Order: sequence, then C-alpha cells, then structure tokens
Amino acid sequence: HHHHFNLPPGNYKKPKLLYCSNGGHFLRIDPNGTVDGTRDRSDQHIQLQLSAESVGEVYIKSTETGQYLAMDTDGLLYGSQTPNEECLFLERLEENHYNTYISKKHAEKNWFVGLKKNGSCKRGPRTHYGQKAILFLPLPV
Repeated sequence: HHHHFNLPPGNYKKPKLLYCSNGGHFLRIDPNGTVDGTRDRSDQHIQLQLSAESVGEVYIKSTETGQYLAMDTDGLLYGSQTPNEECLFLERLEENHYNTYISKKHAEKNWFVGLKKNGSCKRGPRTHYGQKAILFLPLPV
C-alpha cells in the first residue's frame, strides 16, 4: 500500500451528493462527460451512486446518466460510459471526518479527486494531502 486504511463510516445503500467544503460545490458529471462542481442543489447531475469493488475501493456513478467518474492519464476527471481502471478510487477518511478519493491507477503519485474554490476540478498532479480541495462530505440526496 501507498496509503493509510482509515475508512469512513456510512455505506453505499443510497445515492449521495459529494459536497466539497472548499468552495461549497457538489461534484457534477455532465451528460457530455465534463466534470466540475456546482452550488445548485437542484441540478440533476450531482446525484451519485457509490459502490464498493473491494473494501475501500469504489466506483462513483451518475445516477442520471450512468457515467462513471474517472481520472485520465494526465490527471483530468471525466465521465466514462463504461467502467475501466481509471474509474476506481480509494475512498478514505481524512482529518477524522471527511472523505477523500485517490485515483487507484495513480495512487503512487497521490492524485486525488478535488474541486477548486471556483468550482473547477483540480488536475491530479496539482492535488496533494493537506489540501482543502480534496475534502468531501457525502450528503443525502
């Protein structure tokens, strides 16, 4: 392992909104595959269903479009129509409270799912432990 194994509580029974306290945006996967954040709780592309592939390893899927969140070879988040290695994330507890998501494929480089204060997604190499951008709270839909 390249990372700790503190896991968050909560389960995968129901869909969630992934809220980033950094700028207060919900993670959004547009039908065209682009990913960003929005503060509009009424948006229909922020409802996500997480599922466990292995303990602590998850897929994050848009319930509206079926797309899987994925991080590409250059660190950019995108919505994938089919599950692939770029769609697996290591879901962990952080700061004894938040959930973080590390790209399994790029786990050795510490590439996280993260949103900037302006709502745009962070590129993998620009993320790291200690940032506010990588901290999420799963809220009920």
